[PDB]
Amino acid sequence: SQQTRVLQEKLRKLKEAMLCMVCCEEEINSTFCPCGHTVCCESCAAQLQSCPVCRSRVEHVQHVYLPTH
Amino acid sequence: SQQTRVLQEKLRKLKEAMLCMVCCEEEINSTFCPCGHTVCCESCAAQLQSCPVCRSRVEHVQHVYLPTH
Ligand SMILES: [Zn+2]
Ligand SMILES: [Zn+2]
Ligand SMILES: [Zn+2]
Ligand SMILES: [Zn+2]
Repeated sequence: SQQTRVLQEKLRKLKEAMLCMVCCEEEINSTFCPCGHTVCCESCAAQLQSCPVCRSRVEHVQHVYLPTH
Repeated sequence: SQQTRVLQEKLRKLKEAMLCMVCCEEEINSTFCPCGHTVCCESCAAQLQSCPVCRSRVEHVQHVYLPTH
């Protein structure tokens, strides 16, 4: 039905929100500290000196274990 | 259709996995450091001395901004 297409789109948008904002290929699993933006996979987070959301300096990267992983 | 029911269930299960493991009511937005388990809302994470998943000592709590929020 049309509701199947609407639900497929909601699922797609939610799955895309879980993907790294830089590479768009791997699941987000890393937090920039101290700002707390959690938007990258470990490989892109290792290569950024500034947060790509707020531009604050990255003092270190915290790995995050989420239940949805 | 039955396909619509299947997609509704996937969406529901994903949204339920995003809720605090202690209160089951608020969105997960906090990480226990250094272990990295990200399973609680701010209020439930604030008083735990040890991680509820792995029993490691909680040195501090890092707030996380998640794009799925
Ligand atoms: Zn990446
Ligand atoms: Zn930031
Ligand atoms: Zn809670
Ligand atoms: Zn832990």
